[PDB]
Amino acid sequence: KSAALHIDLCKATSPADALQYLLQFARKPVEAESVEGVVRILLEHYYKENDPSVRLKIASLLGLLSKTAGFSPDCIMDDAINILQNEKSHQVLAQLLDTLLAIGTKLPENQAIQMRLVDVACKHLTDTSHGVRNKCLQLLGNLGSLDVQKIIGDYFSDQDPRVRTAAIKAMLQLHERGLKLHQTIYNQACKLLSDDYEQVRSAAVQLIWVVSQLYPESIVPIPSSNEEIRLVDDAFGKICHMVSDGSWVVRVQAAKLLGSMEQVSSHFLEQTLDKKSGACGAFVHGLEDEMYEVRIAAVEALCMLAQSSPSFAEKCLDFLVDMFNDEIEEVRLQSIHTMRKISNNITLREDQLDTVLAVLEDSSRDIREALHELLCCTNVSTKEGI
Amino acid sequence: SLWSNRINTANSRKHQEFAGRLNSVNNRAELYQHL
Amino acid sequence: MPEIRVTPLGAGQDVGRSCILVSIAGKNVMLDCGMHMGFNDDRRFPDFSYITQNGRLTDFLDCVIISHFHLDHCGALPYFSEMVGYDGPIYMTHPTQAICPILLEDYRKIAVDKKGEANFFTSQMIKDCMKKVVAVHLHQTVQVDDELEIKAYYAGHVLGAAMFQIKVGSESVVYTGDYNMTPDRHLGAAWIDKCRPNLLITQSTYSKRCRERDFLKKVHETVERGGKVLIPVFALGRAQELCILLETFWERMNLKVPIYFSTGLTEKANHYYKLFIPWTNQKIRKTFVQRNMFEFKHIKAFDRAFADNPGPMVVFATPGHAGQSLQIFRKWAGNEKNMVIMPMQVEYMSFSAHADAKGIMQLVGQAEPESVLLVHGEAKKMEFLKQKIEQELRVNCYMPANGETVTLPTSPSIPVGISLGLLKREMAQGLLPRLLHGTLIMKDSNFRLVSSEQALKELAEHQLRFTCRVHLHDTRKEQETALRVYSHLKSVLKDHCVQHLPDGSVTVESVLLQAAAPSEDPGTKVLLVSWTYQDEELGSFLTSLLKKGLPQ
Amino acid sequence: MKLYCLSGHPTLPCNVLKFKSTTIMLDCGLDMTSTLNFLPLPLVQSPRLSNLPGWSLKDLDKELKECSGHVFVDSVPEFCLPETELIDLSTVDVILISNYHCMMALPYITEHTGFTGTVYATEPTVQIGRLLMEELVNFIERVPKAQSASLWKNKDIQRLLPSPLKDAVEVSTWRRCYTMQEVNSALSKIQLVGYSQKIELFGAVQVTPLSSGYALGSSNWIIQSHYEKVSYVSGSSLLTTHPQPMDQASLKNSDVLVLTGLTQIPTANPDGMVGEFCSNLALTVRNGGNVLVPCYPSGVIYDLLECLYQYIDSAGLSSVPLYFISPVANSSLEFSQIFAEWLCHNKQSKVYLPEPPFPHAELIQTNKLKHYPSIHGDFSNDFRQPCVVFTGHPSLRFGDVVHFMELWGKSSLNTVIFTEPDFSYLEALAPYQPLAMKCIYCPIDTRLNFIQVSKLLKEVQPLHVVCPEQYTQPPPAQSHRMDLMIDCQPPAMSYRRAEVLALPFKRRYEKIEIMPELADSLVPMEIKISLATVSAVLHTKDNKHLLQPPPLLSGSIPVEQFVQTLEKHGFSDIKVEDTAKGHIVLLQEAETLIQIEEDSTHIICDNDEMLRVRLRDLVLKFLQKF
Ligand SMILES: [Zn+2]
Ligand SMILES: [Zn+2]
Repeated sequence: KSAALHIDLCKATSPADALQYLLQFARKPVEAESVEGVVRILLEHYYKENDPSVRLKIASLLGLLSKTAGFSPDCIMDDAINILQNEKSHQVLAQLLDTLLAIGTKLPENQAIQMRLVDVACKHLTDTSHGVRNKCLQLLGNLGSLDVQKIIGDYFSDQDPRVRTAAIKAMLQLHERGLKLHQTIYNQACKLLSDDYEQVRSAAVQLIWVVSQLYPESIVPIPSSNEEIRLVDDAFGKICHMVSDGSWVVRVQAAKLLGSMEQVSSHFLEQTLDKKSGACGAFVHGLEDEMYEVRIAAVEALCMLAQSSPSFAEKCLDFLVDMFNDEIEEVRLQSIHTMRKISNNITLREDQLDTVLAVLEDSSRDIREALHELLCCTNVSTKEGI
Repeated sequence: SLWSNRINTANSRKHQEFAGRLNSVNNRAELYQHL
Repeated sequence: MPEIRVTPLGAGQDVGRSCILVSIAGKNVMLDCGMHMGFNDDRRFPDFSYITQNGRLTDFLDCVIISHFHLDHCGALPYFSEMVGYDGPIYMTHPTQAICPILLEDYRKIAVDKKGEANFFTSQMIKDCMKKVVAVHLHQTVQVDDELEIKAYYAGHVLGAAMFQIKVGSESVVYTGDYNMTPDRHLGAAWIDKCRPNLLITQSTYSKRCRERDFLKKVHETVERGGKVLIPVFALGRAQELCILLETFWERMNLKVPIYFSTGLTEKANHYYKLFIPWTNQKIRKTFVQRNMFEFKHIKAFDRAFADNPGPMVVFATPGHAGQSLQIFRKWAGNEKNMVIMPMQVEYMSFSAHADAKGIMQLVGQAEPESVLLVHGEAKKMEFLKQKIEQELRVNCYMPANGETVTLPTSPSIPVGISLGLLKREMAQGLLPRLLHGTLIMKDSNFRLVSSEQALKELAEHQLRFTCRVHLHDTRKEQETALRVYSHLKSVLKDHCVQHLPDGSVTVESVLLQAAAPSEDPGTKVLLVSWTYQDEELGSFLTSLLKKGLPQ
Repeated sequence: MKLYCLSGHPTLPCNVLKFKSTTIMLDCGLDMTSTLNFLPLPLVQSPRLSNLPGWSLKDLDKELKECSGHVFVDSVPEFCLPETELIDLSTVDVILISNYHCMMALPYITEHTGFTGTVYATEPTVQIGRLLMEELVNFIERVPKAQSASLWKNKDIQRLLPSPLKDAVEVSTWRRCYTMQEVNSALSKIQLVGYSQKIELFGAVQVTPLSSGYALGSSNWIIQSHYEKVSYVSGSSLLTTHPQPMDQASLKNSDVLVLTGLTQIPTANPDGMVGEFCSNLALTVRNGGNVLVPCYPSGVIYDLLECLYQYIDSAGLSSVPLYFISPVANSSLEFSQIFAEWLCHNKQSKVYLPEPPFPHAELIQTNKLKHYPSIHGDFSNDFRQPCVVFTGHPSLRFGDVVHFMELWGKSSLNTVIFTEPDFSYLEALAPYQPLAMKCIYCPIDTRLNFIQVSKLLKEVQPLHVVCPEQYTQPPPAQSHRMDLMIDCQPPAMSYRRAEVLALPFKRRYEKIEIMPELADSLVPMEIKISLATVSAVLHTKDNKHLLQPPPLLSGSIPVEQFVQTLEKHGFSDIKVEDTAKGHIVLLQEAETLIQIEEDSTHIICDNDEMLRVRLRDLVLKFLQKF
């Protein structure tokens, strides 16, 4: 039923009654032919109306209507972008770009609409309001592929941190969609990793891990000195320095990406595990942190890193032994699990062995059976150990 | 001359010094001098 | 010549009697009121001869701050407050304000038992001074009168330890009193955001879980065999940390040996610690719902009247001070079944109550200050870390001695206003490295940098329209001349404006060309070119280019 | 500049305010009065509710159950949300929670909307809110009644329903209780804040909470851009209450004032009804009956216990026990103890001495109060009959209070005493209506009444006031008492649910810094105001604008002094004459003409470079640098 809308909405009042009725309509689903009818009449009322908030609601439910399951949205999309060009209100423009993003998600097959939406996104990318740029960047990330990379990377230096975060997440979205990235954006990532707004740093450390995975054997020189070094190892150094950052969520992210990376030379692993450039003693800082989430993430990163590099496993055994006296029982249980995973191929010495065994008196039966499971996989040096 | 008048207004609004600063020598002053 | 003027009366190159006077902008702020443990020949108190001689103090000092309840950071509070006669604001955290009175009264008991009684204070002065203090919450900005703000962060030295950020105008100085980024069992690590201050004051007086494991192994072995342990601990923070560590170890091991403590002082400290839980570890805060960690079942008396046998009993003590009955080693014991941990088993365990070099380096990197100031430690170690800061972090530092005025230059920023129309136009026109030409109506201490047109109402935008005349001998059509001049300029000037104008005129940048009426002489024809100071550099070249003239 | 009012409830307000380049959603209140239309959730199913008769509309009869001529839906209680579809919640950036009463519905917004921003709330607000959501969930899912009531929500079908259901608003938007997974997930996204803490929001906006005084943790928010201060007064209290008192000083010089959370039933003095509550329970227990007090686990129970524990010792009622049965009873009591620094001056003075702030620790130590996590834990064995029992939910639609009403409802010697005013008391007893057990409506609301808000408003003096429309029209029960009105020199514009307000507080200035390096590169000249001009370059980072080193034309030249100064420096043949389009001064030395009209001064000269240089230098010498 759409003729009812055709009567009542043009015979209503402007400020709130139209808005309240429009809100009422959003709670019922629509059928595709009626979807075409409603997008047509809503475009008509969008033409006639001048209020910003009512147009914002018009656009947001137009986006909710395009989300409907079965229909073709391109035909109405043509006129939709036709009016998007002359629209001036910034909130309404951001909402329109939300809808066109919804159409791009809806129909990712036709390339014609893809280039079209990329063109309109780049057209409105000079907008002052940060929300419109946010939606432009989301549109670039979701739709594109093989000119988008340099466009998004130019917005890495945008003043608003929300815009920078959206740009980085757009590149991450592009890589997730399966594009080979560039080695150039490493520098811009490094720049943003240096003093930003927490969310930006979290997304940036995600991005620098992504490019490190993409170009691990590449060569990038030291900025001050002249010594060459494989790219993945300086990426490891840059991520490792973020373990000391004052935002615990970024610390957790950095620990997870530390665990992910595996092509690191054992030199830097020994450097980052030894207590007594900026990648010295990062893991000990992670294990000596106050957030148990950071410690769990760090010990899991230790498990994965030792699993990838068998020779690394010898140096972390004693540190894991200390974690069996941890305060949080989940941390102790996780350290026991890591030890069982990595002590498979290596040997314990006497002091480490008895310190492992001395915690058996603990009341928590779960860590007791976990420790038993460790002992199924441990290796003993001398018969006195047994 | 906006730097000069603003800096003069800011410095002139200062109210009172104290014993150690005027009598300091080489940016340092001695304590417990009564001995 | 603006400045930040700083003078440490104490703890500049020593440990003890933290007292640093600060002048940031006109106002004078006093940083700590500690006392010097060691000498008692009137160097036990700060020398206020720097700032006053037979007079009142509040005339100069605008605030007094306390880092924490340590005697070397707050012990000289009542003497300076009432004995010398300070009657102004005092700011310290709530747990510091709660713990400081009884500790200072115990030190006053110590002094009167040593019988100072010659330059010392009494309990009633403490009761008077403590009514004069204004407590500060964590992360709370305290505007005092009109422009000075004080913000207190977390430090982790003790319960209620804080590092302060004193602000006036755009200039700030961060005083990291006493901290340690190696968090203990019962407290978190110091955190301060990227405040990027113009001055940072830091203390510099210098396998933790491995040490804790060794301690607990010794305790477990002794109570298993039957050794009667003893812990002569002076610090209340260290005592409470050892208490919670022993409590959690015994809870994990599920054994029922008793633990003792001082009936008088430790009871009050435990009560206050239980009260002030949100300052503690995140583990303690998270586990507080299930049960109370400071309501530990091992809350036994001082002893079983000093007759609990030398077996597996556990106790607490203090070194040569007001602690608990160490009736363990000599009264009981006398044999192998005893172990005394004083920082028949002799041992000494070192606990990181104060910070290390790496923690200081991390703090300075985290804050990112313009300058660093060092206090509270051994001068050799100050030199060591000053060399480390100058080498690694490439930031200037100062090392002061007592009575040394470290003074720093400043770069205050002038806050002024903009018209949002001009700002919006500048952003809109610039984002698709040019200049921003504006005009400021610097009124009586209230500035306003607006566009020129905005000044019209306040008359005073009475426009000054310029015009430079160009001598051209041609008499051709206006539209043809304008089109040819536009094409010639687009050829000469490299892509300034490529556009067909509606009125058949010329304008490059923001100049204005008019084919005005010529003079009274019939043999003279002149073209006129109007512009502004913004575009005069191109307008002069445009007029010099057209000085040759169109083809006559 | 634009205010979006998601929820129309006066005391549970969800408002999205788009300020400058940001947007902040103030409070997230869950309109919980919707549950009153539902049948309660008895812990043990009772024959009385089970054998209730269905309401035959015209034939669906199983869907509605009728009690005492009042129709209730037979399903799990459902809660009304803020109007979420009005504004895309992905666009909002920050959520500010004033008090734990507005803390609810946060899981709805945070998980079910794609919202990704942050939340700022005080530490006691977060902890008490966690307990409140925990106990509410534990009440809802304890005896899960199947969700079946959806056919009654249809429009025409709802029209035929009677008055208790006819007035239900946004019925389709009503949602079941969130799970504990949603509560735990949502509460992870909160940054704890402290009173009077300047929290930057991308630089463009600074938000500062201030002690509200209504409850521990409760805060009032102020939003600034160094030129546009926007206050937000949620529920507050000027009375002699134990939390930290109102800080009206920080509220001053406010451009607008979003005012919410005033007193329900403002006719009542709180202390008089505290006395009425104590006296009523006293005569009840002395008669022999039992007293049931449906209360929130943390809201008003602390001061109530204070007054009651004074009263029983004074009146020798120490014989009777005090039962506080709630799943979060112990946690609420301990949280109340440990939050001494968030209290008023007297309590923190008490904790300066070795003493807990609240007295119910002494009540437990004297073994008068006896809290329990549930009826069946140990209260099922330690309970003696003449007693006072603080439990459950004040909605009376879930919790242990429901079982207690079904238990003591039959007798007349017992009594229920209501304290919470946010639920209509006559609607709460409606599903248990044919009961002989005495009900007392003595609300203990401590919010700002209209005379206190009038005094507050006249002290702070905001340029505008934004309030719910319920505060601009007199309450329907009164409808003639104009003392329950808010008035000012502005008319204090209002808002209904799902309404947008355009504000006139769109002042057009922004602060900007200049360092001495660029300050020294400016040339002022005052003529009594300083007339100065600067052409510099603007670089903006993180919504903070800065000017770095890399003019304009303005001036009023009278003709006569122009001529005199030119003659003084030395020049020839300067005219004074009055022609059309303005007075014009002529300089025929090298064909230079200057026209002086009003608001403009046209200057004509030639391309002779040194003539132009000399003229510019001389004019800028006489005309002050501008
Ligand atoms: Zn200390
Ligand atoms: Zn110290």
